[PDB]
Formats: sequence, C-alpha cells, structure tokens
Amino acid sequence: AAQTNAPWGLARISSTSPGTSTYYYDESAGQGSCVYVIDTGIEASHPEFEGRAQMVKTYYYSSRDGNGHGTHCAGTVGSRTYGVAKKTQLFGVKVLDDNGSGQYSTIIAGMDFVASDKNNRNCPKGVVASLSLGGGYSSSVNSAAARLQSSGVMVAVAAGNNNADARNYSPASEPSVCTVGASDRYDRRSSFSNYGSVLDIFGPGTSILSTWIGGSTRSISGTSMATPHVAGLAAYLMTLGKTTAASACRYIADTANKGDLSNIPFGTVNLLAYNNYQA
Repeated sequence: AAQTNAPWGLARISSTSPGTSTYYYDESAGQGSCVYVIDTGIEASHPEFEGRAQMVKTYYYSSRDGNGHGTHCAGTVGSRTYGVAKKTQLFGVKVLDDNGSGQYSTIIAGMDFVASDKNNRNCPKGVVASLSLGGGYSSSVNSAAARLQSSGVMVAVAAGNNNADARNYSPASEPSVCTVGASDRYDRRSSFSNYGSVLDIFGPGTSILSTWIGGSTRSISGTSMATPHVAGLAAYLMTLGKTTAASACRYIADTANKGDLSNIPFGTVNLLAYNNYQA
C-alpha cells in the first residue's frame, strides 16, 4: 500500500532516507491491535477515524476532548489519512486537563487503568499505549510505566521539549519502555528534543500534520508527536506479527536506520525508526 503526498513523518518512516512524500505500508495496516491514547482523550466524531475511536475512561467530567493535542496524536497513531496504523482501534483515556497539565495521581491512575482495560478489549495482536506526557522524575510514574510494560502492553513514552538529558524526566527515564526523541524532515534532532543514554529511538516530531478537534486538521511541533509515530508503528508491526509487547521496543530499535541523524550529542542514540516494508 502507498498513500501519497503524505505527512513527512509517515513518508520518512517508510523510507531509508529523506526527500520523499509517500507512506508505503502493508495491506494489514495495523488492523486489529489496540492503541491506548493516554492524553486529553479523543474527538472520535472527527471523520478521519471512521469510528475506530472511543473515549474509554476519563478522570474528568467530559469525555469529549477539549485541548485537542490528545486527538491530534490519535490522528497520527491511526487516522485514515494522517495515521501510521490506518486500520487500528483507538482508546482515549483522559488523564489531563484541557490546559495541558494534570495530577500525577491521575496519570498513574491511568497508567494502571490500561493494565486493566487490555483484558476488557480485544487485542489479540497486542496493546500499545502512548504517553505524550511527563514531567519531573517521580519513581512512581516510572514504576507506573514498567508495571504497565510488564503486563504485556508496549509503552511508548516521550522524552520531552526540555533539551536536557531525558534521565530527569518521567515516564521517559524508565528502563524497560521506549523513550522517543524527534527528528525534523532534514534528519536533524529537533532542538526541542530531550536526549540521553536512556533513549532507544527518534520519530518524526517537528511539524507533524495530524487530526484536530472540531473536525479540522493541523501541524504542530513536539516529541509528543514523535511518540505515536513509533506507537502506531508498533501497533502496525504487532499486527504484521513481528514481536510481543515486551520485545517491540528492541525490534523497533534493532530494525532502524542507524546513523541517519545529525545533532546527536554523545551518549544519545543515532537511530531513526523505520517500518521496513519490502513493498
């Protein structure tokens, strides 16, 4: 399959080198795995989804998504057009306020909730979760990902805007999960990317065009956005039948484009993610 003039992210991961606008991917397309959008949830009534989206839990009053960045990244996970895993089902948790922030009680809550929910949904191919989130180191929030990870849910966590070493930040810091950094179209680590030995991968995170609340669609900037790309990709590949939840984070890392990046400070990884699709 070959969806064209594609968001550079999608195009980049389909391709061993930059300067291409076509997302190639399988027929499967991530059909039948589950992805766990842990953000400000989703506006599933957006056309792009076709009703593969649903708000499964909301630690707030209104399931309906307010901020949008939540929905946005669900779009990059698996909308029809902007999505990596175009055929996947998508499950909004709402752990965040509609002005971005939210309590660590309530993230851990929602990290613990997907460990539950995965039984209550049908995820033969396997569950993924995205945490386009984090803040200061907190051993709990890290355990709240390794606990989630130990369950057989592939967790993909963002590294952060802060241009530090990601070691300071949770749930990025965690050993077991997939920390993700962000490339720009010219294969430079974006300067808003958080780096470190901890990391295992760089997605596309600079200027990603995806869905947006109120039916619209737009382009935003963040490692936040690099996460689904890997998430939707791990959804894509657990579907193709190429890993468990616990082995994906390596197999994504093992089958990546080594030494493709510029702006890689010493210690940090030099991988960019790649769907490896012999078209």
